[PDB]
Amino acid sequence: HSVKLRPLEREDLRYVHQLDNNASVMRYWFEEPYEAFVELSDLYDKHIHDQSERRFVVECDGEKAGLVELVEINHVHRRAEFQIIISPEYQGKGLATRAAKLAMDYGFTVLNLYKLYLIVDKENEKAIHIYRKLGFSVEGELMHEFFINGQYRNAIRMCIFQHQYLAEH
Amino acid sequence: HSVKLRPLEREDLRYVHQLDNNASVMRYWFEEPYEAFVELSDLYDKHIHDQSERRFVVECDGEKAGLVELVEINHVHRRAEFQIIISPEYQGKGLATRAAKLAMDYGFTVLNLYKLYLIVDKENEKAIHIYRKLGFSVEGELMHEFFINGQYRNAIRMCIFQHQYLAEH
Amino acid sequence: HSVKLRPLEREDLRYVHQLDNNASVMRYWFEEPYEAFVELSDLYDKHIHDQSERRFVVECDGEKAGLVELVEINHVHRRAEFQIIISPEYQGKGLATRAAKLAMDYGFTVLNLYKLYLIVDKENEKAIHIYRKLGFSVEGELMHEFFINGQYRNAIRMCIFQHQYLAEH
Amino acid sequence: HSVKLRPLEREDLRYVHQLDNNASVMRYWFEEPYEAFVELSDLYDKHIHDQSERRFVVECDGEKAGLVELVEINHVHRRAEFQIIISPEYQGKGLATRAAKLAMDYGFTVLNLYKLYLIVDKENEKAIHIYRKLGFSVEGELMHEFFINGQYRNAIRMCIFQHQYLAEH
Amino acid sequence: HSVKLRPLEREDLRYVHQLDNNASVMRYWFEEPYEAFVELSDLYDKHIHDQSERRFVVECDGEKAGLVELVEINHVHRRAEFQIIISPEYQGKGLATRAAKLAMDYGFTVLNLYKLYLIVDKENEKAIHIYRKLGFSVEGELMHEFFINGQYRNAIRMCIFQHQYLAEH
Amino acid sequence: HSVKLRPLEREDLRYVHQLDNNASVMRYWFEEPYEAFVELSDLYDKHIHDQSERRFVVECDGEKAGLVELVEINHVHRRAEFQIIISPEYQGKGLATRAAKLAMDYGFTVLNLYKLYLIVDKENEKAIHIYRKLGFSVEGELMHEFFINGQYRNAIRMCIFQHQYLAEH
Amino acid sequence: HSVKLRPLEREDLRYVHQLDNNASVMRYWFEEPYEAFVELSDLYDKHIHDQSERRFVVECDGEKAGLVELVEINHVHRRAEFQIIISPEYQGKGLATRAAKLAMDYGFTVLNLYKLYLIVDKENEKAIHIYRKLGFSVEGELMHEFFINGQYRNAIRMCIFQHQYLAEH
Amino acid sequence: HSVKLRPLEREDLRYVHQLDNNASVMRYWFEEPYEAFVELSDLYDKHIHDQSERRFVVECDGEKAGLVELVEINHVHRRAEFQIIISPEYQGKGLATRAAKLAMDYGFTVLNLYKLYLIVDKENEKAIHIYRKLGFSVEGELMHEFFINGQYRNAIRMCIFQHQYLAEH
Amino acid sequence: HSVKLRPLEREDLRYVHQLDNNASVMRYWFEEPYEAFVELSDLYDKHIHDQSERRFVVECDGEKAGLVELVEINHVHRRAEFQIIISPEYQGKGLATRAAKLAMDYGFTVLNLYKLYLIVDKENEKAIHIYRKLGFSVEGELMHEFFINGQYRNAIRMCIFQHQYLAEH
Amino acid sequence: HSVKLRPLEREDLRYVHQLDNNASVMRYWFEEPYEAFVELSDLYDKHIHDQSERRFVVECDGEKAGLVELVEINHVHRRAEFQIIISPEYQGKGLATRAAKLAMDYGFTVLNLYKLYLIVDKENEKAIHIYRKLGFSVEGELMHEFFINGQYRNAIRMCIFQHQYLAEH
Amino acid sequence: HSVKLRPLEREDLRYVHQLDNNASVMRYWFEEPYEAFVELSDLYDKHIHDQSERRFVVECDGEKAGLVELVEINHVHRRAEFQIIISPEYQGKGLATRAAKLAMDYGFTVLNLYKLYLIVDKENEKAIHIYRKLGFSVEGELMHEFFINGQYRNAIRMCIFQHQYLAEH
Amino acid sequence: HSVKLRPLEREDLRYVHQLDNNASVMRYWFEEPYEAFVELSDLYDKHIHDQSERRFVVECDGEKAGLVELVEINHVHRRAEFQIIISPEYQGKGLATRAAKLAMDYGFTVLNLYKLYLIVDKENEKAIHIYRKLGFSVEGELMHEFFINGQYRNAIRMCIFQHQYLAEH
Ligand SMILES: [Cl-]
Ligand SMILES: [Cl-]
Ligand SMILES: [Cl-]
Ligand SMILES: [Cl-]
Ligand SMILES: [Cl-]
Ligand SMILES: [Cl-]
Ligand SMILES: [Cl-]
Ligand SMILES: [Cl-]
Ligand SMILES: [Cl-]
Ligand SMILES: [Cl-]
Ligand SMILES: [Cl-]
Ligand SMILES: [Cl-]
Ligand SMILES: [Cl-]
Ligand SMILES: [Cl-]
Ligand SMILES: [Cl-]
Ligand SMILES: [Cl-]
Ligand SMILES: [Cl-]
Ligand SMILES: [Cl-]
Ligand SMILES: [Cl-]
Ligand SMILES: [Cl-]
Repeated sequence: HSVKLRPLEREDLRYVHQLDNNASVMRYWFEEPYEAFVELSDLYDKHIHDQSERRFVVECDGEKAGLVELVEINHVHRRAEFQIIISPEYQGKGLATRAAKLAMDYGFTVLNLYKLYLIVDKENEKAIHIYRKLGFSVEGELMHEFFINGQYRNAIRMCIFQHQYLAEH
Repeated sequence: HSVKLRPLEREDLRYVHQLDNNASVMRYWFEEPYEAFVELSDLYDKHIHDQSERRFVVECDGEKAGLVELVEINHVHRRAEFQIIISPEYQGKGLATRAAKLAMDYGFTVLNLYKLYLIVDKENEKAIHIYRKLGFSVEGELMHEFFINGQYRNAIRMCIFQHQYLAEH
Repeated sequence: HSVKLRPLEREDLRYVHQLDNNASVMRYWFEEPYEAFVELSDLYDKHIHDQSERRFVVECDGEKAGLVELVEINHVHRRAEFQIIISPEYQGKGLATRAAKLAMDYGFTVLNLYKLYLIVDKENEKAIHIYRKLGFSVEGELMHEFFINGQYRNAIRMCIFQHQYLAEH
Repeated sequence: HSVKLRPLEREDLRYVHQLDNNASVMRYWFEEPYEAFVELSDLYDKHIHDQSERRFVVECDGEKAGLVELVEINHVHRRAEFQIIISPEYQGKGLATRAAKLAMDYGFTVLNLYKLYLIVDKENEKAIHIYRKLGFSVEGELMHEFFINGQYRNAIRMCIFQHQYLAEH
Repeated sequence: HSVKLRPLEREDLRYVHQLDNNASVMRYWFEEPYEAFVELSDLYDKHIHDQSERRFVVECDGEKAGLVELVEINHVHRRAEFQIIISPEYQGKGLATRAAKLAMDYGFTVLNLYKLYLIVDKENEKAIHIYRKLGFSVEGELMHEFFINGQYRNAIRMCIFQHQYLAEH
Repeated sequence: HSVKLRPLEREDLRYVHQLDNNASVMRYWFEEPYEAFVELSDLYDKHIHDQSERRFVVECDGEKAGLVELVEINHVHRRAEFQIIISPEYQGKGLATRAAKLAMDYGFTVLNLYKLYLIVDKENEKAIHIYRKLGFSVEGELMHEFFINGQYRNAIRMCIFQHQYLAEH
Repeated sequence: HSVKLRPLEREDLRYVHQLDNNASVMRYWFEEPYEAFVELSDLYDKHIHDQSERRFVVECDGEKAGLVELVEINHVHRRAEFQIIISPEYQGKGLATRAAKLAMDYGFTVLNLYKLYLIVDKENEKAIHIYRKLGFSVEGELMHEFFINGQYRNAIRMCIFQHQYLAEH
Repeated sequence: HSVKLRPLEREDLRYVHQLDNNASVMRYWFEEPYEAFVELSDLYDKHIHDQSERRFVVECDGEKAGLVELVEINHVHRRAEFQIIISPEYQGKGLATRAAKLAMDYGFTVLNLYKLYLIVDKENEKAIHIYRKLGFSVEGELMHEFFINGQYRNAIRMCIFQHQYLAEH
Repeated sequence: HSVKLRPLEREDLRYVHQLDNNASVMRYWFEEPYEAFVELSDLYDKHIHDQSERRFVVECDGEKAGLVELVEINHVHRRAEFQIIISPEYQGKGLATRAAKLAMDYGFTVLNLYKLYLIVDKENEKAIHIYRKLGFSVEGELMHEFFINGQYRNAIRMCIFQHQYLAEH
Repeated sequence: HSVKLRPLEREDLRYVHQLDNNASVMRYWFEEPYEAFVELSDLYDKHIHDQSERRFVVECDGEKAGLVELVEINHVHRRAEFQIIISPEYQGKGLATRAAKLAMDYGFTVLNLYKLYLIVDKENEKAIHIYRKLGFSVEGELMHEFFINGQYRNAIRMCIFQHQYLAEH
Repeated sequence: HSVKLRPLEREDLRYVHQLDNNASVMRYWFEEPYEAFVELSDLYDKHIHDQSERRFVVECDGEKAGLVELVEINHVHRRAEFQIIISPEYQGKGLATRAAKLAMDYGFTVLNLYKLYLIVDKENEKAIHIYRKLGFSVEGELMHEFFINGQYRNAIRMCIFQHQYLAEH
Repeated sequence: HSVKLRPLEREDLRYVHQLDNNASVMRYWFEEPYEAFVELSDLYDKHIHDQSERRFVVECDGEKAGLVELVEINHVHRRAEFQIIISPEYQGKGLATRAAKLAMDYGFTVLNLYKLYLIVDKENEKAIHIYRKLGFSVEGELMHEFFINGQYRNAIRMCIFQHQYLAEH
């Protein structure tokens, strides 16, 4: 089974729009979930050539299976935020791990970043396990940082550095 | 039977345009009923990214059945106006109740609002009954607030708070 | 047989363009008759959202049969000019009366106007009869107000008030 | 004492803005009285090259004393509406008569119009007297055509033709 | 002592910007108080020719003393929201009453509205007294409708109709 | 056999472009013959709403057969220039006479012009005969006014007045 | 005494605007006399780089004394219309003759035109005398071609050719 | 001694531009320090009406003394980032504490936020002391999050909630 | 066999783009050969209405066979540069001579030019022979005026005047 | 087997987008690899008419096989950077040599450049061999000039002059 | 006495506009002499960044004394047209020679051109003498190439090459 | 004596424009030296927010003394080109060394670059000495890379890395 990344194209936006939790990976584009398709396409258009982001479609055996991205890319501090979403049926099969490692390879071996970081719900044990196996380490807790489904939730920030990634491939 | 909300898309505007009493839920867009289709589409375009509104199509067993929305969203005072219209054939079957509860869940569990309010004709006993069962309470009367079919009519304002909604699910 | 009004849509402009005396009901848009189709469509586009006018297609048994409109809508003085044109084959069958009554109902019961007025050729006995049966009363004569087919012609202004219309339904 | 007309210039708009009843002669520009200065200047800008209007400042012994204008100029029917406003202190001294005759001379001897018409309050005996001495004849009554200071008022339409004006100088 | 209204001009915006509680009368323009001067001027520019609002400066003995306005003007339902702010030093001297009566006279005798309404804090006994003496009647309570200085507050809606105003001058 | 005029539509420009001597009737649009199709369409677009011209297609038994037009329409002096071109195969059959009379009827009975004039080559005896039978009279000679096919040519101006046309139908 | 031409500059438009009969030499710019200053400046701006016209100020002993121009410049037919206006006080002193000869020299020796023509009132004997002395010959009469001060007037067209001008200097 | 906040005005940008460490509080506007004045003014212009930020000048005895702001305002999660910079001479005198408390009061009592957070260098003991006295608590460490003066530095995130702030005034 | 010219249309640009030596006749549009199709179409669009050029397709028995044009048209000096390119298969058959004579006829009999000139490689004996038979005479040599295929080349300028062309047909 | 160059057309961008190492030859357009298709098309559009670049598709037996280009074209110093990419399957067959020689011929025999230069990885022995056989000579080493696949790499600059190329064909 | 060149600045255009024969050195900008100042400034603005021209003011002892320029700069063929105009009072004193040598030095030593050429009237013996002393050689005669002051005139083209200029300094 | 850098402001462009060899440090903006002031200001405007460049004025004892800059900033490869120009009178006094060290400190300690490089004429021994004392090492020779004052010249590329700079301060 093959897994590859490709750039998120304007023609892929219907796919993105139909993903269940797509707002969670476009938090810096919009705050109100359930945006219209033309709202999403207009934001995409507004961000062409934006050096602070690179977004990718994850392909598995040639089918769209999710999205991975590096956002908030800061060239002075040489860091970015990593985010991923995988279609539910492709979950639990090792795809998130393989897609995440491709995006890490892009950030550290192609873009030459020093630090990658991510935010995950503190109760998402499965996700935290996957990120730890990839070399991410818990950095801190953001207390009541998100209001989700009627209550404030705690998030964990995790990070990894280029020297660690390169030393372990 | 399934009921779900989805964002009001630009391609759904022919549906909206053919609904009988569509002007009643677009009172802040236009005042003269019987707007043209291109008038409606131009207003939609002008309101992309407007943080004061979120409008949804109500789907029932995968067919368009009405519209529900939160308008006049005020982030400081944490409130919004709820409005709904259901195609006549889908009336009396419990759809308005189910659609309204989804929109309430969006306002209180997703957008984190404190207060939702609505306006209803004082003579619409069926509507008032449905809103009371959902937890709305009568707030006040707006006397001769609308000129409808040749005479001034009285409206009632109804409201519900987040603490009540969350305490009762 | 059904008669209904619907908004004049941009896609209805070919119909309007082919009506024989269409210039007579678009006197405030253009003065030189025999405008091109793109001249008419550009004017329509320029008047989207114009609160001074509402134009409708008249449908009879689901076929386009004419146009009725309220123009020069003045919100302070609460008045408008009524104008109608019916395709020739639909004339003499009671359609103008039924379409006019729908437009009157729109002006007085929906838009809340105080006064509707119209202008008619003094020699158009058939039209004057129809307007009088609808409750319009002769207001005055405009002497040599139009140059039509080679000679100046006299017009009559007719009017009706909301109180009269509402008192007689 | 000299009386002359000159074109209404953009630099004369502060004068126009401070005239007490300026809205009454700009009824086709705006309906809500008490427009802002930049509202008035933007409308002026929007009407440069508008062939339907010509507006003039009335000068008396070289001082701005009022406004006279020909609006709703229709080239097919060869007619226009005459309107005048004179600063209160310049009233009762024969200025309105002299300014009106200059504007009539412009309409009939320069623009080659066939008919000039005006609207006056039915209770304004002084104005009606002045217009009759200039050759205007009462054409008809517009019943409850204006809401002014809390009640509907009746207006009279008056008219004069080119042949009469030219035959009497 | 004279009191008069005049239109709010673009050159009056520095005055408006320095008024302490100016956000309370521009709630439909912006939500975050402490807007910049160029934010306020850009909003003013965007609302030139907006038929839904008329804003005035209140002058007392020829000095700027506050603002009064009619907003949310709805021509179909013939209603508007009245709002006023008076500079603190001009308070308690009868200016608010005199300015309010001028704005009421504008709404009912000039714009021909049917209903004027306002919102006032339930604890503002002085304001409620002034509005009652002008003929406003309490319409209803809006419960926890505003978050002000750290707590939700209750507001009262008050209204008056044209027939009452005209019958009492 | 029927002959009618209709407005020159944007979709008729391929027809106009393929007419042999089309430049001769568009002398005020362009001087260099053999303009490109997009040059012609751009000029058409630039002249929408131009009150100085009205151009028509001549139809004969429902087929495009030529062009007739009134250009340089001057509303003060109440005059226009008449120009016609007929496809060669439709020449000599009375079509030019019938089309010209329709355009004359438009200028004198619809637009209310006082004077129509035209320019014709002095050697075009056939054309001059047709214009004289329609009531045009020779006005003057324009000496060496056009350079055509390698030599200067003389033109004749011809004119007719509204009183003559109306007196003879 | 010196006489020279210079280009009509944007800063000379106040001068042009105050000339009594300036509309007579700007007939192809506007038809309604008494245009506003900003109407005139906007037309000037719209005609920058227009190859069909060249307009000049006439200077006499270094003071602005009138305007001379070549309009309707046609490069194919190598002709233009000459027009002149001289401030009244500079009339009768030989200035028109000297200014006209400079403009003729520009048309025939600089622009390389073949023919210059002008239009003059048939009753303007003084003007016709001046043009004949410059070599212009009467070409024809335009009957009732202008409506001026209440009656139709006859104009004469006059012309001169390059060969004549060059042969006589 | 008085301390007050006022909105950051476009005319205050020269002041902002000359502050030594101004880039540290405009990290979301630009990354390369030492931006030009017109770069800063263009960014300000681009952010008028941006609901995600409110920036203020700190005044002390009527003189500009620093900047305080709330950025990254998220209305769903009801949080913002607090940032402050004080001119060096105004440091150590209690101004930062007083200015910070005004900005906290704006965020919690005016904007109705739930959470405020800030980032501070881990070695800035003076700053951390001031924030702790205001009620901020250390939330977590961001490891090597900034490259400053040639080496990576560690930052601390600190936070406070509305309930705590309101309970302690 | 027929040969005719027609205007170069926007829809003919694919043909122009595929001609081998098309850059040689568009030297004033671009200098770097091998322009893209959209580069060529954008230049065409930029030159609509350019009075300095007229470009034609050469048709032979109704098939596109080359291009002929008059560029650098100067109306004062009454001259233009002639350029031609013929598809290779249509070479040696007399087409260039026939196409050139049509373009000469356009320049001298239609546009009324005084002088036509062209530039040809000094070593192109076949071309020089064709131009001499058409009446062109060698005017001068431009030494090392073009760098073509790795070396500087000499060009000859050739010219013909209108009097010669007209005297010989 | 034929090899030819043709201009890179807008319709060839899907081909360019799917080439594996396309970023390496568009380094002056964008830095972040994996640009979207609309990012690439927008950059292409922005560079139409850019005299600093000429890009070509390499065709082999009529199929797209790679890209060759001259970028950073400096007309004063008469130099450009040469870059090539060949689809992997077309590698090792002599295509790069043949395509490179066509591009060299374009730079030296068509554009008249003095110097061509290129950059190649120091470890790419195959490429360096091909460039040396074409006449390129090593100019210098750029130490750690590119970060590629996780480590800094050394590049070699190579150059050739027009005199050498022309002397050897 | 010093002579220097400096770039022609937008603020130098009043100087250029008042030079007697300025049109002769701006022949590719406009054809009709006596352009207005705003015509000249608009053309200047349109040519900012135009790589085909470089225009300079000639300074003598710090005073503007003329203009020198290189136009029609062709980077492929490495040539340009040299043109100069010197204020009349600065003529005959060696300034043209010194200014021309500076412009030659710019073309050959700075821009790296291969060939400079100029056009001069055949009867201007003084100019031809100056150009020959600078190394220009007569290239050819352009017969009746300019119409100047009423007759066609002959021009001479002169040229010089970089190798000659560099070999003689 | 103080030396400091500050951003190059739009108001500093007159200074830049008058520096003798300013083109040498703006080689990527324009190629033809002697650009006009408005050419330079337009380029500055076009590059606001350009992340590839940072340009500074060098101040010495509070007076403008030169320019230093980092251009071609590449965030992936973490490199930039350093360029400096010092007013001639400030040369030989140690200013270039002090200004260069400030710019190096900006590139390595603020922007976090890995490599800085520069180009210098091979014959500029003074410059090479200064750069070597700052830690730059010769990287390679660019042979005949610039045409300066009539001959091709050789340049040297020099470079320094962040680790070296940080290890030596
Ligand atoms: Cl961990
Ligand atoms: Cl919670
Ligand atoms: Cl209740
Ligand atoms: Cl009622
Ligand atoms: Cl009646
Ligand atoms: Cl009549
Ligand atoms: Cl009467
Ligand atoms: Cl009450
Ligand atoms: Cl006759
Ligand atoms: Cl002839
Ligand atoms: Cl005569
Ligand atoms: Cl008459
Ligand atoms: Cl703590
Ligand atoms: Cl020969
Ligand atoms: Cl050679
Ligand atoms: Cl080598
Ligand atoms: Cl490495
Ligand atoms: Cl010689
Ligand atoms: Cl070294
Ligand atoms: Cl050399």
